[PDB]
Amino acid sequence: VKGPKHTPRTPKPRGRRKTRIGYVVSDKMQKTIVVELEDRMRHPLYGKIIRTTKKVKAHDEDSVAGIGDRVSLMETRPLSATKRWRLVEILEKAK
Amino acid sequence: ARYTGPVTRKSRRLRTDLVGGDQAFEKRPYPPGQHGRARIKESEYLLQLQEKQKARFTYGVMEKQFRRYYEEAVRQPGKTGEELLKILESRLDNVIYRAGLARTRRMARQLVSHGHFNVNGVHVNVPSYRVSQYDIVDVRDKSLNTVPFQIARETAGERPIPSWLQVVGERQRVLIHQLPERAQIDVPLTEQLIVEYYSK
Amino acid sequence: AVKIKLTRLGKIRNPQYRVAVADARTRRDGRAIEVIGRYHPKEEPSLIEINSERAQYWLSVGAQPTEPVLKLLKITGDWQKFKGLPGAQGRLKVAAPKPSKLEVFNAALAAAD
Amino acid sequence: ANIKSQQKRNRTNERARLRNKAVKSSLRTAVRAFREAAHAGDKAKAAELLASTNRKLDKAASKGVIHKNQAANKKSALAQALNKL
RNA sequence: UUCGGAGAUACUCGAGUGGCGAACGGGUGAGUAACACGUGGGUGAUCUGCCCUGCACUUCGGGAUAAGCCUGGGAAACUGGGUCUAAUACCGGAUAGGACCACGGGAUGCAUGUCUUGUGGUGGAAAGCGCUUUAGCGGUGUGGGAUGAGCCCGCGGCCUAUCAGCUUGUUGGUGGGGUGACGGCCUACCAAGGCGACGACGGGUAGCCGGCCUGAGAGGGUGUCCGGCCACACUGGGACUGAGAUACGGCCCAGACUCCUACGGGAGGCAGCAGUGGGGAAUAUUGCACAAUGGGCGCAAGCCUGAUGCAGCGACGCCGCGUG
RNA sequence: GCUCGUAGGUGGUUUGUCGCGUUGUUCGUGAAAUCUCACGGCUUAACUGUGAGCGUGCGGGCGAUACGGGCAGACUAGAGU
Ligand SMILES: [Mg+2]
Ligand SMILES: [Mg+2]
Ligand SMILES: [Mg+2]
Ligand SMILES: [Mg+2]
Ligand SMILES: [Mg+2]
Ligand SMILES: [Mg+2]
Ligand SMILES: [Mg+2]
Ligand SMILES: [Mg+2]
Ligand SMILES: [Mg+2]
Ligand SMILES: [Mg+2]
Ligand SMILES: [Mg+2]
Ligand SMILES: [Mg+2]
Ligand SMILES: [Mg+2]
Ligand SMILES: [Mg+2]
Ligand SMILES: [Mg+2]
Ligand SMILES: [Mg+2]
Ligand SMILES: [Mg+2]
Ligand SMILES: [Mg+2]
Ligand SMILES: [Mg+2]
Ligand SMILES: [Mg+2]
Ligand SMILES: [Mg+2]
Ligand SMILES: [Mg+2]
Ligand SMILES: [Mg+2]
Ligand SMILES: [Mg+2]
Ligand SMILES: [Mg+2]
Ligand SMILES: [Mg+2]
Ligand SMILES: [Mg+2]
Ligand SMILES: [Mg+2]
Ligand SMILES: [Mg+2]
Ligand SMILES: [Mg+2]
Ligand SMILES: [Mg+2]
Ligand SMILES: [Mg+2]
Ligand SMILES: [Mg+2]
Ligand SMILES: [Mg+2]
Ligand SMILES: [Mg+2]
Ligand SMILES: [Mg+2]
Ligand SMILES: [Mg+2]
Ligand SMILES: [Mg+2]
Repeated sequence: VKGPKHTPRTPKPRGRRKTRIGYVVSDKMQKTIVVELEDRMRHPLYGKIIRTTKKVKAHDEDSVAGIGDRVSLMETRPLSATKRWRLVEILEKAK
Repeated sequence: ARYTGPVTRKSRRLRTDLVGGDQAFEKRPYPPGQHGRARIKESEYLLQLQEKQKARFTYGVMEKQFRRYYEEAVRQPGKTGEELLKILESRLDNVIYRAGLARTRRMARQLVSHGHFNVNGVHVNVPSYRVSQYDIVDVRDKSLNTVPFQIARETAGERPIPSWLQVVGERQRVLIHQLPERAQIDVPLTEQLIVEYYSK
Repeated sequence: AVKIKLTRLGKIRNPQYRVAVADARTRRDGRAIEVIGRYHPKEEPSLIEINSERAQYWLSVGAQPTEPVLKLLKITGDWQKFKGLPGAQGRLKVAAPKPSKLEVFNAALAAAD
Repeated sequence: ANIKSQQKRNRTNERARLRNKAVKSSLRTAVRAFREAAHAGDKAKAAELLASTNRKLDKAASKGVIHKNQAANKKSALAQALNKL
């Protein structure tokens, strides 16, 4: 009958998600955007740096993104069957 | 297994007297058999093969056992012919030969095999026991006052003792100073044609 | 339940052991959470080592030792310094040592001359 | 069955099935009465049906029949169904 | 004391109720080209029996029933009814914030928000048993650990284009439903998308890995012992119970096959250990023990353990030694 | 057979900047066994215990800016008019 009745938690540091940057390929999906990311990596046998491209989906809370549009992302929980990313902000939109 | 056959026959084929002192050899130093007096084709493979045989029938080592000695000798730093002849010189039956307790190699092998020795107070009967630095090589108290062990008491002089081991007085015991390097190794054979044999 | 148990990993007639923190829903030689010592019951006393500061962590969080490991913690004083028993000093005992390799070798050179 | 204790446990699985089913069947009718009372737009009955239905979801969760998060998700959906009314 | 009938009062204990375990351990590699595995992250989107600790509490009542006893059906396997008796079985209240709703501050950021506290309105637990006289074990709600687990994502490891158009719950949204949890997971409605020559959709083959063999290396081949994860348990499908289920030695349906029958109906599942048959070039004992280590239950002694520890058989491999 | 051209690969001189590639360091992780090395124990060996490497990688943090790339300009030799 001495103790505090609430043991405070051990402070666990908040781990971070993955942030990426890419162009926009589609916009006609009703609060959903399509982003073409890209990343370069060595060939395992030959050593040449191979450039490849992905296409991820992301969530627009308000539908302001068109074709072009360098966008910054951050990955989230599953929001649909395929959406795993959210739009953070638009830097240097479609010229 | 052992060889358990004629001993002059494999000194004549290898053209080198492998045991110490032989009058059957040097009456016929040419290889045995019926086509012995030929002037034979000396292949490069023959010079590497017959050089490896000179060490197997000096030390009394089978081929699978001699190959495992090569496996670590090529894998230790330094050289390969240095470390192969080192670990062959460290076997217990060779240590008994260098100390003068036996006339030949084959009688050095039985006196280890029949359990007439100790090392660190421990009864051993394995002829390929490898001694290390600072190993005493003692001898069984039962094996004192025995014919082959007291017939080698008075014959302590006709063969030299190498520098890396040492024999003492009537309490017979052999002390290993260090592992033998190269210069105190008896040389009937070169040490590079064995190394070149296992590269084929 | 998290158990502190022994793990047989020797030869056929030489049962070497490791003092390992494991789960009860786990076979003997599976993945342990952590190895916190060893135990060789073939030397003349035995060869007992417990980590004894990670043992004090796992006991203080709820890992129940098995009955040979509980005897080992009483010998090393770890169970006594956890429960508050007065025998918290280590009552383990090593074998009486042998003179080394060089000391016997020089005492044969001293005796031969 | 072959093992003696699996004959025993086959008998206690059915008694637990009949016990869990009668509790879960009454929770459907408690929600169903509230869905009809909230469709009448009353807010008089639907205030006190909500207090008795949310009490039944708690008691099922204390009897191990539904999970405590299942009681939480169903009480929150009936309480917000009244705030729209 | 009967001269083979007794005395629940009584340690002890078959059957029975109740608890916990039976989801571990052991096996196999058919399916699987996949978040299955390897490695690295996320979980502000989650669960976690037993174990450890902090804090609260352990309060009133009630109705049955298995067993027993008496009877009915059935060839069996099994099953009906009447009475009868308990409990830590079950059921109903009182009070108990980490359920829920609304409004608050306070900290926090990584958008949904999360964490901590305030007011008001709704709420939900428990079980006792033992005692030589420090015998001792349990119960329930909540804080925090530890552990085990679920789910999502980056990247990596086959052949085939003599497979080039695939996709309609499909791709996204909203409102409900659902789950431990996010989510087309389900549903209605609305939008008309999504994927693909960086190989979609097909076809062929395959458990993946630590590793093993080879090679100077880089590579190529492989996944056997041992260790990790996964998948299955006669074939196919389904749920129940539970903290947790591909439920090998559980359930229910269908199918094939074997067996029992009084023809009405029933029973079974060695890819556990040992063993038999068959196939094959070819792969072993119907062994011993719980002494050790690990596990289940028990206050404990103990009981259980074909896990495991060992032994038998085969030059099957490696290593060592003899035959002088 | 020869050309044109889509995707793709590759790209002159120079200023500034970013720090993705690249490179330095540190932390976390890369289980155990196996493998290499060194000591110990089985009479030796195989086998087995311990210590250190290895685990080529991946994530987090902090330095460097020559080269490659991105971004913002300059230039005229390539190319075109
Ligand atoms: Mg042999
Ligand atoms: Mg039972
Ligand atoms: Mg009904
Ligand atoms: Mg809901
Ligand atoms: Mg009984
Ligand atoms: Mg109990
Ligand atoms: Mg199982
Ligand atoms: Mg009664
Ligand atoms: Mg009550
Ligand atoms: Mg109340
Ligand atoms: Mg629809
Ligand atoms: Mg939505
Ligand atoms: Mg919803
Ligand atoms: Mg929806
Ligand atoms: Mg297959
Ligand atoms: Mg080559
Ligand atoms: Mg295997
Ligand atoms: Mg197998
Ligand atoms: Mg079968
Ligand atoms: Mg359930
Ligand atoms: Mg079962
Ligand atoms: Mg079976
Ligand atoms: Mg079998
Ligand atoms: Mg046959
Ligand atoms: Mg046992
Ligand atoms: Mg035991
Ligand atoms: Mg065996
Ligand atoms: Mg043999
Ligand atoms: Mg032509
Ligand atoms: Mg171009
Ligand atoms: Mg350039
Ligand atoms: Mg370019
Ligand atoms: Mg390792
Ligand atoms: Mg060694
Ligand atoms: Mg040794
Ligand atoms: Mg080892
Ligand atoms: Mg780094
Ligand atoms: Mg010009």
